Amino acid sequence: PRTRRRAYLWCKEFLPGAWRGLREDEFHISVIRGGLSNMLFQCSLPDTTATLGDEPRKVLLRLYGAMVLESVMFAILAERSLGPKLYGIFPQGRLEQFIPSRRLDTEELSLPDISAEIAEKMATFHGMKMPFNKEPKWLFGTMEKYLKEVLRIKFTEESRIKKLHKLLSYNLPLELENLRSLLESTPSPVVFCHNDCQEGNILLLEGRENSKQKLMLIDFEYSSYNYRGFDIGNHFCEWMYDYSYEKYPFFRANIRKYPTKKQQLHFISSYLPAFQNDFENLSTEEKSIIKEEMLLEVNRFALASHFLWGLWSIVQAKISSIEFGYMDYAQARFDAYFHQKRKLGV
Amino acid sequence: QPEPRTRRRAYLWCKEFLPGAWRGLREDEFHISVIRGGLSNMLFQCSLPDTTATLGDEPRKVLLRLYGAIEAMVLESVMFAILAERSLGPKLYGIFPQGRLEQFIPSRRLDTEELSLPDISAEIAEKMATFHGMKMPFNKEPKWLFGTMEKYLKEVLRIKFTEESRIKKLHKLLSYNLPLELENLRSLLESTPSPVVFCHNDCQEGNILLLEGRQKLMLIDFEYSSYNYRGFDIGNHFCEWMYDYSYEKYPFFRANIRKYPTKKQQLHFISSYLPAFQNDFENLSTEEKSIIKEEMLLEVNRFALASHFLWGLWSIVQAKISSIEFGYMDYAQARFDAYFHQKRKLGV
Ligand SMILES: C[N+](C)(C)CCOP(=O)(O)O
Ligand SMILES: C[N+](C)(C)CCOP(=O)(O)O
Repeated sequence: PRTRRRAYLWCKEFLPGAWRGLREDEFHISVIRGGLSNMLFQCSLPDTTATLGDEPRKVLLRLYGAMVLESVMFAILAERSLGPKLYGIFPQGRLEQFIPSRRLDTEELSLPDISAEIAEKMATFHGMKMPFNKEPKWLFGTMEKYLKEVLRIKFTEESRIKKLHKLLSYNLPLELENLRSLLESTPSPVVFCHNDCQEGNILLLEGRENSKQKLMLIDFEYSSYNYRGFDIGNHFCEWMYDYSYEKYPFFRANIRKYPTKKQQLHFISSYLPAFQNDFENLSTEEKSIIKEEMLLEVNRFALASHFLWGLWSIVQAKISSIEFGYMDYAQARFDAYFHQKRKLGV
Repeated sequence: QPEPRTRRRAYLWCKEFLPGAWRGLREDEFHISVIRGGLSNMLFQCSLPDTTATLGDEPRKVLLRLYGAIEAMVLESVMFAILAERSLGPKLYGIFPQGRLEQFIPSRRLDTEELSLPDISAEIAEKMATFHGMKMPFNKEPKWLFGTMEKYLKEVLRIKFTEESRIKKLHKLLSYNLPLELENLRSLLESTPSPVVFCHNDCQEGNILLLEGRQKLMLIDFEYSSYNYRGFDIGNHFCEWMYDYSYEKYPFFRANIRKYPTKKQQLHFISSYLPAFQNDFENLSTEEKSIIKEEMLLEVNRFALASHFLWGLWSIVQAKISSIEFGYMDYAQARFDAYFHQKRKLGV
């Protein structure tokens, strides 16, 4: 809803039935709040217009923030029934199936059955073969890419000049190399990750609101081959952040909402059997050795989540159209980065 | 056989995208050779050494396809990916901006002469029919045909040649008044009914594999695919009976105008296409089946004119921007020769 009637034309030419030759004035489009990278819109036929065929009365329009890998990835997942159906695809975005559901709330990530299912969902997604680069260059390649931008950017507002200067006073480039030493010496398999498994990217499916099999993972924009440790660590960090806050800065950070060791162990107890066929056949002692090594792994890679999304947020404070306290969020990520580095002593 | 000194790019792509033995392969133990047939893209076969054994799942040989010169880069990739997921094409192993790594399928391309074999011809038709009935996440408006012709023409009227013999050849082609002849062509096709379906757009013998140890065939290379008039896909395929791209001396193609399918052979093709595209078909009355076939005969032979015009222009564009060894200017004259020839046969 912004005088961009490209959404109407996209729907008219890409969708079958009633959508073909649907008059401009009879087109219903509204924004869907939530995402911090991409725009999302609902497109619908008027309730009175109801045609016979396979075609949907309601679709989604997603526009990319600021290419091929996300396109091809969405198609493949659509083809495997692992995501929504794909209706249209263009360089600027896509038209996808609207799925009756809602996004999870932050507080729901901690619920045992939810947590268990996300774990299993993530385990099976990690076991997929994808036509992408198998080298784990995403993690530090991305952080170097943002860091270069961060070190270039300047502001005009005195409040923001001060916020950026505090952030840079951590000597971010050295800090990045300390992280690189820590992480490159932490064993964690490269698997297809995714890199953003957040409440807002997990759908509670209506009807299936009973039984495992309640959820769907969506939004594979940041996906790539990566260290598994990152994918789980990033998820754990997401217990601390709630993006539904209504007032500025449009998020809340709660460090004491990070999962306990017992909560992490319950998650990885569902991850492992689903990721490794012969896990449940190991002895209790060998299982616990694996579990303890994994807790060290993911909590170290958790630091890369703070560092990466902290850097991302600073960059977004320049280039993003979305209203969100990006600077305040970057600082929140780095607060958590140093706090957690402290407790680990590494 | 042996690729150009930058076999190195091929090596680096294989090493990075392919799992198992490929990860630990040295540049000195990398096997690769060029495959010569295509006129858009370049193609290579890459292999592990025979002495090298796999660490399980991974392919021992793959195909590297590199895009040629001629938004559509997205559609091309998504299309290959979707077909691989459906088992309507080779598996996708790697995708990157300049091309892809794909399953090497044990097989060979068809020869020009094989297109007329009744069994080969029937299957091509059944195959094309089932592709035509697919739903794809692309634009459903038939803008491809004339959008593409207006595109190649805009460039054709802009290009200028350094060499003198190719200055004469272009001048001759331009003296047909192509901007005006395109509007002639547009008018004729506008009043020709033809179902909009997902079209392959380049169904030649070189994009059809005869599968080893053999339902004998597989349609491949969906680069030009889009929503388009059904008549063009079939019309284009009929034109392909006349053209042989395996000639080994200049201009590296042979045109035989006498090899266009007869009405008998055209009828045999569409008699296989139809029952595979229309659920009702074989139940229909004899009278009604003839009407549909006879209307289809007119439909496809009018759209065959778009095949000659479209590829004639394409071939001129390729004469300034393509790096493949081919007589692009000679090819363009042959297609426009065939266009007026066909325009006469139709009395249009
Ligand atoms: C929220 N985040 C900073 C972890 C990821 C980017 O936002 P989104 O694209 O997942 O909304
Ligand atoms: C052969 N053609 C001229 C009809 C189309 C372009 O060549 P190719 O891309 O199918 O090899």
